[PDB]
Amino acid sequence: REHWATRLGLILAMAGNAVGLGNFLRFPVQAAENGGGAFMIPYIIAFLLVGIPLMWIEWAMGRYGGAQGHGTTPAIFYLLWRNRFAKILGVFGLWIPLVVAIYYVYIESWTLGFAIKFLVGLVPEPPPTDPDSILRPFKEFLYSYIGVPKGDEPILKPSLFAYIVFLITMFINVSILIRGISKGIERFAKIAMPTLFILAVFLVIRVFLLETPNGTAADGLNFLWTPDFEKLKDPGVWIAAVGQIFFTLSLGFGAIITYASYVRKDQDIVLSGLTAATLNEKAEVILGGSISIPAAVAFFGVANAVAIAKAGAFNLGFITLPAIFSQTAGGTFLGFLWFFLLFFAGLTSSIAIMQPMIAFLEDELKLSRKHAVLWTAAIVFFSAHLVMFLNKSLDEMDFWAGTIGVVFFGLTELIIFFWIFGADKAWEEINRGGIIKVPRIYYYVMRYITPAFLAVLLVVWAREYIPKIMEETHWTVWITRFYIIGLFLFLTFLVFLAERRRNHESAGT
Ligand SMILES: CN[C@H]1CC[C@@H](c2ccc(Cl)c(Cl)c2)c2ccccc21
Ligand SMILES: CC(C)C[C@H](N)C(=O)O
Ligand code: NA
Ligand code: NA
Repeated sequence: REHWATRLGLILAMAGNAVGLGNFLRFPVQAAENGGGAFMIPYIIAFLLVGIPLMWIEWAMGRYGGAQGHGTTPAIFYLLWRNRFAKILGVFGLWIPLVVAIYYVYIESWTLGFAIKFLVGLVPEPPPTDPDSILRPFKEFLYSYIGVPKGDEPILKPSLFAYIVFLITMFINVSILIRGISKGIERFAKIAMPTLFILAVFLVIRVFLLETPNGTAADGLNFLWTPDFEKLKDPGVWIAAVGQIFFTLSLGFGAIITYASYVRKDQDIVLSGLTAATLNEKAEVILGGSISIPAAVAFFGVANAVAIAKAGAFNLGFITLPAIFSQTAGGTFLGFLWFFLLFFAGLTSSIAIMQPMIAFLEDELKLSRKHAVLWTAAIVFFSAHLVMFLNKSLDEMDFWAGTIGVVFFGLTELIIFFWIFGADKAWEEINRGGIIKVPRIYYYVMRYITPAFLAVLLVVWAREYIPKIMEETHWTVWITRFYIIGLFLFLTFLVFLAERRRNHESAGT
């Protein structure tokens, strides 16, 4: 089996798994939509009660599986629980990251396309005061790039440049993945993560220097870091906070598991898992939190920045921020640095959610790395045409896989590992080879608090929030549902073929 070459390489690869578009795009919107500082209390609590324990659990499951030559959940769930239903539940650890990759790589491709155009100065020119007259050219720039519907039909028409850039983006992901774990993912992480850190710090400093008649960057930080204790009774803020915690730490995606399956049997995962998690949070709350929100608040004020965040998932990062930057000397180049930052952040993450499918094909169907990588990319590339051409297909995939899917799968993986496999066996497995030990209290958090926390969340989620969606959406949602259900059945069939290939080999050997 492939293994991580160095300790630092492992940490940076895992940090690259976690530190992505979620830190710089998702977090600021989620925080601003939910009261800034009011979002942060449930966010911190979710990190301590969910983020941390599940990170350790997933590293542990991965290392355990990898020792026996298995990096993905269909096999790993079965090793922990010898039941046919374990294999089927394990399919979600291939389905979730695959579906997520299908739109995530597309969003990542926009950041590359924007980086190129901003570098070359092929950007909108606003008039040389009126906020609408500045923002509109940038809105139109994004809308023409992805091809937002101009009529009634839910049809997207991406520009030719956007389509070619998606192809280049797929190629770049392949070029890293094809070289493998140590010489591909690990080697790239060692270059990408320092670059990402430096670019982000530079942007934080530049943003901190922003002052207008409407406010300062400090007003943005005060908005994000001032608690509101009245919002603690609102379940929506809690649901948002936990959803971000899962997304940002790559939990419930089978991705941490697969990466950890290349950690050697003896090698620590307690300190390594905690460091990767802590590096992500710093990149999220300190770096991601200090760019978009403070800049928007400085130029528009709090109320207008909140409205901007509520307008959509991509307004703040793809429209508002570059528009703000264009009002400063060298602002176009600053836009480039922002989008290059986003691209490297996305790239280190997208390779992480393509690796589970790669590992499955290698581990279970015995494909070569080359064939496993090329077939995974072919599936992601083909499937992304749905996200590229059908309006709100991205939304539907992100709802089922990237939102509901991960929380369900987090609860599922915990029950299988910490309840069925055995709490004391799981606790032993986590701590084995640890440089530091997991604090004793976390045994009771993992066994009782975390599963109860997630179960209550999922019940309130399903009853008081999601029936409003399943009924009040456009009929075209069924196209995406139909296709991603098909992918699940496709992956179930491959799991079937893998266990039949095992029987043929077990009969021969
Ligand atoms: C629950 N889904 C929401 C919030 C997350 C948000 C989202 C999802 C994935 C990513 Cl990568 C980002 Cl940056 C942001 C989004 C995007 C488009 C449509 C809907 C949504
Ligand atoms: C799907 C995951 C790889 C996402 C990543 N953790 C991010 O924050 O962008
Ligand atoms: Na990343
Ligand atoms: Na993240």
